[PDB]
Amino acid sequence: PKTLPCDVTLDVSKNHVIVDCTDKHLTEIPGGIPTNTTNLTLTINHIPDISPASFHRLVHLVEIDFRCNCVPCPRRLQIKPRSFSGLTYLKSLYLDGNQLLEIPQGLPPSLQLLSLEANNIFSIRKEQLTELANIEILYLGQNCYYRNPCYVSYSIEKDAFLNLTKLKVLSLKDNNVTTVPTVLPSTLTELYLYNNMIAEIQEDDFNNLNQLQILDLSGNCPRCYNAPFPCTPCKNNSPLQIPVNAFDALTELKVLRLHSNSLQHVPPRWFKNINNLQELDLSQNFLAKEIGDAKFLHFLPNLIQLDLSFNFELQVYRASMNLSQAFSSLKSLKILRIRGYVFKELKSFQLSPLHNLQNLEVLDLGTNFIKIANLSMFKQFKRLKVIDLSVNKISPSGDSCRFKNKEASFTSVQESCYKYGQTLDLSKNSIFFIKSSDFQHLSFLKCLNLSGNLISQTLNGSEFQPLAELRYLDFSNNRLDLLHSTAFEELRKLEVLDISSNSHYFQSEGITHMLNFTKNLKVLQKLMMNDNDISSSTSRTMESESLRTLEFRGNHLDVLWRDGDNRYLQLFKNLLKLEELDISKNSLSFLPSGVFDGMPPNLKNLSLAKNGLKSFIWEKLRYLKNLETLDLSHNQLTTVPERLSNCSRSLKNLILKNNQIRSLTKYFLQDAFQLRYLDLSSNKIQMIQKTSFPENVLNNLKMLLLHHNRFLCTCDAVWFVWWVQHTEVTIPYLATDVTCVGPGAHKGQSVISLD
Amino acid sequence: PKTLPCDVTLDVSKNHVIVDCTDKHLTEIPGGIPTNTTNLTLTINHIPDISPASFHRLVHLVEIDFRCNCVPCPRRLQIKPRSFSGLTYLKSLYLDGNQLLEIPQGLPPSLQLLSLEANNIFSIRKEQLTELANIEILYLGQNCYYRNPCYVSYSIEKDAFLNLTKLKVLSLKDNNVTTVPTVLPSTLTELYLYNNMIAEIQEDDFNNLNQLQILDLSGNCPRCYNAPFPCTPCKNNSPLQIPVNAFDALTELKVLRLHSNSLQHVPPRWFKNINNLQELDLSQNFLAKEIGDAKFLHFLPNLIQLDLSFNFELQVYRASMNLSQAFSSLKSLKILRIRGYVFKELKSFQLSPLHNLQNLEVLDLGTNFIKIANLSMFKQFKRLKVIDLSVNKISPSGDSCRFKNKEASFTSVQESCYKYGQTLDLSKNSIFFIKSSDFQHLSFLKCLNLSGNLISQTLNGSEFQPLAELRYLDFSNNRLDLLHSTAFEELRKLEVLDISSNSHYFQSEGITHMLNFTKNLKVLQKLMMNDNDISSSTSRTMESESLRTLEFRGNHLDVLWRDGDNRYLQLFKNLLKLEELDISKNSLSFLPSGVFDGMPPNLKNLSLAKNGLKSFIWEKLRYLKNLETLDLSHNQLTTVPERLSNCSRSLKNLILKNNQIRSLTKYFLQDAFQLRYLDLSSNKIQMIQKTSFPENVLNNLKMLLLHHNRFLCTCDAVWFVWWVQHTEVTIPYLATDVTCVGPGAHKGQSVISLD
Ligand SMILES: *[C@@H]1O[C@H](CO)[C@@H](O[C@@H]2O[C@H](CO)[C@@H](O[C@@H]3O[C@H](CO)[C@@H](O)[C@H](O)[C@@H]3O)[C@H](O)[C@H]2NC(C)=O)[C@H](O)[C@H]1NC(C)=O
Ligand SMILES: *[C@@H]1O[C@H](CO)[C@@H](O[C@@H]2O[C@H](CO)[C@@H](O[C@@H]3O[C@H](CO)[C@@H](O)[C@H](O)[C@@H]3O)[C@H](O)[C@H]2NC(C)=O)[C@H](O)[C@H]1NC(C)=O
Ligand SMILES: *[C@@H]1O[C@H](CO)[C@@H](O[C@@H]2O[C@H](CO)[C@@H](O)[C@H](O)[C@H]2NC(C)=O)[C@H](O)[C@H]1NC(C)=O
Ligand SMILES: *[C@@H]1O[C@H](CO)[C@@H](O[C@@H]2O[C@H](CO)[C@@H](O)[C@H](O)[C@H]2NC(C)=O)[C@H](O)[C@H]1NC(C)=O
Ligand SMILES: *[C@@H]1O[C@H](CO)[C@@H](O[C@@H]2O[C@H](CO)[C@@H](O)[C@H](O)[C@H]2NC(C)=O)[C@H](O)[C@H]1NC(C)=O
Ligand SMILES: *[C@@H]1O[C@H](CO)[C@@H](O[C@@H]2O[C@H](CO)[C@@H](O)[C@H](O)[C@H]2NC(C)=O)[C@H](O)[C@H]1NC(C)=O
Ligand SMILES: *[C@@H]1O[C@H](CO)[C@@H](O[C@@H]2O[C@H](CO)[C@@H](O)[C@H](O)[C@H]2NC(C)=O)[C@H](O)[C@H]1NC(C)=O
Ligand SMILES: *[C@@H]1O[C@H](CO)[C@@H](O[C@@H]2O[C@H](CO)[C@@H](O)[C@H](O)[C@H]2NC(C)=O)[C@H](O)[C@H]1NC(C)=O
Ligand SMILES: *[C@@H]1O[C@H](CO)[C@@H](O[C@@H]2O[C@H](CO)[C@@H](O)[C@H](O)[C@H]2NC(C)=O)[C@H](O)[C@H]1NC(C)=O
Ligand SMILES: *[C@@H]1O[C@H](CO)[C@@H](O[C@@H]2O[C@H](CO)[C@@H](O)[C@H](O)[C@H]2NC(C)=O)[C@H](O)[C@H]1NC(C)=O
Ligand SMILES: *[C@@H]1O[C@H](CO)[C@@H](O)[C@H](O)[C@H]1NC(C)=O
Ligand SMILES: *[C@@H]1O[C@H](CO)[C@@H](O)[C@H](O)[C@H]1NC(C)=O
Ligand SMILES: *[C@@H]1O[C@H](CO)[C@@H](O)[C@H](O)[C@H]1NC(C)=O
Ligand SMILES: *[C@@H]1O[C@H](CO)[C@@H](O)[C@H](O)[C@H]1NC(C)=O
Ligand SMILES: *[C@@H]1O[C@H](CO)[C@@H](O)[C@H](O)[C@H]1NC(C)=O
Ligand SMILES: *[C@@H]1O[C@H](CO)[C@@H](O)[C@H](O)[C@H]1NC(C)=O
Repeated sequence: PKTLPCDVTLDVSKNHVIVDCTDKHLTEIPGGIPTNTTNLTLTINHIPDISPASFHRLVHLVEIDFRCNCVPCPRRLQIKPRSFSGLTYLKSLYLDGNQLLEIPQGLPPSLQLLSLEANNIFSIRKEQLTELANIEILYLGQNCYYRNPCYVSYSIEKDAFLNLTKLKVLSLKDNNVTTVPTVLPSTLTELYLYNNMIAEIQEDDFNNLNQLQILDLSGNCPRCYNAPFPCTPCKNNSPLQIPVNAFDALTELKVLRLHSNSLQHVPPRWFKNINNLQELDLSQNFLAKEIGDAKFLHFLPNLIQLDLSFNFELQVYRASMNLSQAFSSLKSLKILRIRGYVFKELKSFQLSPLHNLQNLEVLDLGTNFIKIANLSMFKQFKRLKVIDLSVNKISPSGDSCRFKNKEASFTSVQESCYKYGQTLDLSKNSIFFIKSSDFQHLSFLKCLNLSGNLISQTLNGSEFQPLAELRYLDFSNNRLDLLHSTAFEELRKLEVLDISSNSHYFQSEGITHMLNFTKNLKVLQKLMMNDNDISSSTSRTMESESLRTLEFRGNHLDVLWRDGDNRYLQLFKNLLKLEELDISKNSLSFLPSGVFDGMPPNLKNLSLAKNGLKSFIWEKLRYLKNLETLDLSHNQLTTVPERLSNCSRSLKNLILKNNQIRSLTKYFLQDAFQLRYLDLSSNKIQMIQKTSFPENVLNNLKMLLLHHNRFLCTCDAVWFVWWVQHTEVTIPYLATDVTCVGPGAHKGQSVISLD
Repeated sequence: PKTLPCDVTLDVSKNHVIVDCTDKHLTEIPGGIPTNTTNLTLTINHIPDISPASFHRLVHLVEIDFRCNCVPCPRRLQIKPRSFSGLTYLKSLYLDGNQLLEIPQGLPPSLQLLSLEANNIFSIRKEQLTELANIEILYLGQNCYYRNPCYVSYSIEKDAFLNLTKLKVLSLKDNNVTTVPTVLPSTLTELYLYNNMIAEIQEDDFNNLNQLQILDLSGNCPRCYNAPFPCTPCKNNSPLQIPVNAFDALTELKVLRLHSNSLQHVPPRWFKNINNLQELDLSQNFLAKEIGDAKFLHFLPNLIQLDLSFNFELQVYRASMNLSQAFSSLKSLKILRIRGYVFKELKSFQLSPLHNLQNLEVLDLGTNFIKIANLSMFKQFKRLKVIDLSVNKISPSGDSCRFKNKEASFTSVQESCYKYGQTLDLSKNSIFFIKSSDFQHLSFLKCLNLSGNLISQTLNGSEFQPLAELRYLDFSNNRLDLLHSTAFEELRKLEVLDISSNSHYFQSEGITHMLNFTKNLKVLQKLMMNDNDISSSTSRTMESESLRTLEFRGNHLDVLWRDGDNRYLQLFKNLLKLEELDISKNSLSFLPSGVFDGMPPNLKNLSLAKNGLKSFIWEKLRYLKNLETLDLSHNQLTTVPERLSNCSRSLKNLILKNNQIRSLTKYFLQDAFQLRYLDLSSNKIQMIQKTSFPENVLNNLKMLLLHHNRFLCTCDAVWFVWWVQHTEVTIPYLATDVTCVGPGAHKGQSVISLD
């Protein structure tokens, strides 16, 4: 490229060239676009319209994106006739967020994907779809709904999609559709008619559909109780009328969604023919009485995922969960969700149908306000991977502008504690104190989350006695009193400990704070105690023979390292195996001398972000012989080191983002062959001399940032002007963020576009 | 006064003159102090020492305050000999926070009160107390404790206080006292030995005390479990050893405090002789098993207040509250607190001993984590005034620098809902939905608090059916969906409604927001719906024939009153009886024309604080014929009205605090005889002309503020300089906050001290 402000990606193996112009505020398409490009990104900008001459010389383009070019902004985008006939190699085209009134014409016959979401097209005719006979995926959803109203019901002519023999995916979500557009082509695989106003389903609606795999019917007669979004309930709260002989022709169906349908009964005739169903969704319905029967579960032997979340009755508080005995027929069931089934007490015998599920891995029972729940009843679920004990009140026992995948399945929140094995997420529960008898018969638990429980306890090394094999423990948003150094001593196999958000007891001054409790932890690897506001510590030093990562952000290290107080200088000296430090946001105005001498010898990741370092010394960096990722972002530094080579011999990831540096030394990067990453963006730098930025050092630099700063473009930086437009150093936002302060008419000028 | 920077209060009936110099940063005592003053305030300042010449000419002084003159600051205050012998009329003297090492000598014999708190006096001798033979109240507490350590145990010589026949009140709190200073004088009435290190009590400790009324013994062997403050538990967790024949000589005792004593048993012999006890404190103890017996309650027939808060056992979760049958003997009991008695289920039969308490008014049961509690069991407690249903997890049924009083009793939080009658404070409970059957047999409830319950419900006028006589309802920190206008229709006798902190449902756009639900409320008086962030409303106008006070702060009124949208202009027009408006913090950049025309005709209290009004019109104020308390504080106004008389004919409390006004009009206060209150502090005003501030209008002004601004003291304001030092207008901080910007050496000069 010559002056292209967009990133260019080259794939020789795939023979694809990617140009990304996302968030560039380009009024018009820039010139000099290579003809060998394949994917073109033309997202949110100030483009007035589309001209045929825009792609006149581009014949190898295979993907054009026009997502959200005008979010309801000037008038709607107008497309000239024959503006796409010259792209014979076009295969995919996106036109979302263009406020189009009708489907554009003149599309090439080689097109396979077409997106028209967030538009004003409420009429479908076969004349406009005749040219799309070779299309495969069609996206016409979000055309008329609460966010983008049109006051016109969706109208589709008869057999509009019948001629589309190559159609495979069709989406009509949030389009105010009342009647299914019969007749859909027999080659359809995925159907997305959810979030519509369909009230009845005909027996011949899916008569010719035999290769369908995904069917969505959400939003039809939805449950509007406690709905945070606008919705229109059906008359008399009638459920979605679906005939018994509806899913008869479907044989390859795998995913069926019926979320938010206000269903009351599920006849077994629906699943008589679909014997290959994998994922079934029935959330936000009135199937509370159907769960007690669950007669339809006998016809789903290959079901993988079953969803029955939020099926609670109005003004009804069940005494206990009513699980039908038919749940044992789900041999292949893996993930089960019974959320929103609010009940008082959970007993062991209520989970008997799930005892024989060998393939069951995840059992979701959160948001149920369970009061009494014996934790010893989970000893039979050793094969279970994730057990949900969420925000419910279980107490201890007494005495679309972005994205490109469009229609995609929901991705479960992959917590960091799931990869360690069995997980008992007891977060945000009503537990206020921990007993060893409560966690009995739970030696197989490899994870335990207790965030938000607000437990006020002074552990001395006996609470988690049965948790012999526990490796990950979370105690965030609690009140832990570190009055004894024997805490977590019985956790012999513990690896990661989280005691963050425990500022309540740590804010008080004068009480004992045993910070050397990590000595007993022989195999501890990571310790997260950030956001604790620790201001005092009884223990002089912290000892750990295996700790590698330590987080100490959002604390008070200024009082610990106050002038004249050298007691806590070598706080991290005994951490021989420590490699990563995260001491940030500690309000450290300055670093007293001697802290670097007390730093761990094996330190490799040091961060000091948002610390407000008024003056940071650099000659003391020679003590750290293994520092490689020193971070000083969002700081108040004002002087760069005279020679970085003499300071550190292994630093390669120095970052000074959001700093205030006006000038650099004449030998800042002299003989610094070990540097790999350099960041100086968001600064007040004025100029860079040749003797400070040698070409030999810059040749091996992987990434350098000099954007969003106050660089002046005058005659004294001719060397820099020549270098920025003749080097191979990857400088992001080279022609989008970094501008010229002056002088005069040179305001906002591009450095790479200066001659 | 002439140049005194302290407020002067004159009481002809009491013949007392009060001078208050609190927070003045006076290095030395200012001159010109009148000799007729009686009370002198000399609080936190930069006074180096005390000289005898300070009170040489002052002989009528009866009260001298020296509280916190140096908070541990320069060296400790030194008092010259014979510095107080000249004050023959002195009766009270305070010397707290002076870091004194020994008790000052030379005090006049007429002294009656002496305070020496927050000092370093750890030795008590009769030689220093010989001159204090006529003292009545002595305050020597807080001399050695965790905040002000001294590393020396308190030492008191034998019979040190015996010669103090006139002593009545003695305090030794937080003084590291190990042994009670025997022998205390027989005329002592109040004894404060709490928060000490006393481990044993002798049988002759209170042998000669017969007129004692208040006895405090807290902090002796305290319960250090979950203690947010430093504390030293006794050896082997031994309780405070008190003999059975200890309180034998006490006959006039009325208040006895034993909070935080780790007591296990309460023998009845302690209360055998004290038959006139009124208030008893036993909180933070181990009397959980003693509550089940309560044998000592049979000897307290005149007890008024009983405290047993936070007596829970370690690692013990009781199934139910165990109340002894001896509680019926407390005939005169009025306030009872059983907090910190955590148990699972509360039943009606557990409160049987309290059924016969005719004088019982307040029953405290909060912070108990009660799970099951039938609300219908409170129908027998009709005579009860306040019932506590606090942060516990009750769920719906299923199917010292400041202050001068020193030693004072704890003042209960007088909520605004207590004065309305019976109160059921159900705040921060585990209730998530409201049923009419739950509140059955509760027609006598005149108050109901539900703050923090986080209830997500769409009320339609049938939830609070039994609450026919309810007058005050609180629904703060909840999730109320105003989808119907029939909400709170059944509350015929409701007067005040609080629906604040319900921003969850109000933040969503497109859903119905029926703001006209107040029409059904016939006798509604006050409505608080602030901090709701209301941006849209389905109802065009709000109707209420009896509403007088409305709070609408922390909302989004800019979108409602957006330019070109006149639908919500007359939102408050139908509120005929409305008199107070609190529309503040609404991010209103400007006020569109016509809003004042739609204002209620009977509006009298309009507030627009922290609204950021870029330009506020003044000619539209003629519509409001009853405006009297218009507030524009913390705004961004820049132009004062040309003539306030022509704008409003009844405005008398105009406030423009924290504004940005550089100059005033030449006729700002012309013919404004109706003005009473004017505020222009924290502004950028430069000068005031004579024609803008006539003397006739200023004569009737009750209070005027012109402090903390940028007034310049040059030759162009000679009239203002003459007026400020020759007028009777009450201008607070006239010589403390308002200074002179310049010119040159006139920086920081006092306006009243300029000649
Ligand atoms: C133990 O359970 C708690 C409570 O569920 C987990 O904390 C939650 O973690 C998730 C995932 O990181 C957080 O979601 C994220 O939060 C922020 C915005 O709030 C942002 O990074 C993402 O958009 C995402 O929504 C969630 O906020 C957080 N909840 C709280 C109350 O902090 C915790 O991660 C669990 N611990 C383990 C070890 O699994
Ligand atoms: C219903 O119960 C709730 C919860 O107890 C009451 O709210 C609480 O009201 C008290 C008294 O005004 C607040 O204390 C005050 O708060 C601030 C500092 O937070 C300050 O003004 C004072 O220093 C004092 O501490 C308390 O914060 C507040 N709690 C919450 C969570 O908002 C409410 O007043 C009760 N309603 C009625 C009608 O009685
Ligand atoms: C560039 O566009 C092409 C299509 O023109 C994209 O290729 C598609 O890749 C997805 C997965 O990402 C496949 O499911 C499709 O079948 C592919 N389509 C074709 C026609 O082969 C390609 O991924 C795009 N590249 C980037 C970087 O976005
Ligand atoms: C979905 O289509 C229906 C078709 O009836 C729309 O309902 C009409 O809305 C207009 C505009 O408010 C009214 O004038 C008509 O009276 C309505 N018709 C009926 C039969 O009620 C509805 O508004 C559309 N929804 C959206 C979100 O656009
Ligand atoms: C759990 O649900 C099942 C299924 O609805 C309930 O069984 C029904 O109970 C009702 C009420 O007694 C009877 O009229 C039906 O005949 C029962 N159906 C069957 C198929 O037996 C069952 O009672 C529920 N259990 C609980 C504890 O509520
Ligand atoms: C952590 O450090 C503390 C001191 O900060 C250690 O506590 C000391 O323990 C020794 C040995 O029993 C006693 O003689 C001292 O009196 C203790 N000091 C204090 C201040 O209590 C504690 O043992 C250390 N913990 C570990 C696991 O090494
Ligand atoms: C001024 O000081 C006098 C004492 O010199 C205060 O009078 C005391 O008032 C309290 C109640 O406030 C009584 O309990 C005392 O008995 C009074 N003492 C005497 C000696 O009469 C008076 O209140 C002070 N005035 C102010 C405004 O603080
Ligand atoms: C209260 O007085 C006791 C008297 O023993 C103090 O305890 C001594 O404290 C010093 C200073 O730390 C130690 O050198 C002594 O050894 C302690 N003596 C004993 C017998 O333990 C205690 O510190 C005082 N408390 C306060 C808050 O000042
Ligand atoms: C409530 O407390 C009382 C008083 O402690 C308990 O009565 C005692 O119970 C124990 C245990 O059975 C007996 O050994 C004692 O003899 C009982 N004392 C008396 C005076 O009768 C009572 O059991 C407790 N109630 C509950 C339900 O725990
Ligand atoms: C509050 O105002 C709403 C409209 O904002 C009123 O609802 C209307 O009620 C009438 C009479 O039943 C209906 O014909 C309208 O269709 C309703 N309008 C809407 C938008 O729903 C409501 O009745 C008013 N409430 C009171 C108590 O006066
Ligand atoms: C929980 O179950 C275990 C195992 O059967 C049993 O020993 C224990 O008593 C139960 N706990 C409760 C509170 O019922
Ligand atoms: C830890 O505390 C528990 C509960 O008080 C106690 O039983 C146990 O003996 C303590 N352990 C040690 C080693 O002090
Ligand atoms: C240091 O931390 C950074 C955080 O971005 C990470 O990328 C890098 O790999 C870490 N280095 C080492 C040596 O662990
Ligand atoms: C509460 O008490 C009332 C009055 O005796 C009774 O009718 C009701 O059933 C009780 N509720 C529960 C949940 O036991
Ligand atoms: C209010 O809602 C309740 C609960 O759904 C219902 O029983 C009642 O009929 C409703 N009342 C009115 C007047 O619509
Ligand atoms: C207006 O409100 C203020 C708030 O300080 C109050 O002092 C004043 O009495 C109120 N005026 C009327 C007429 O109610």
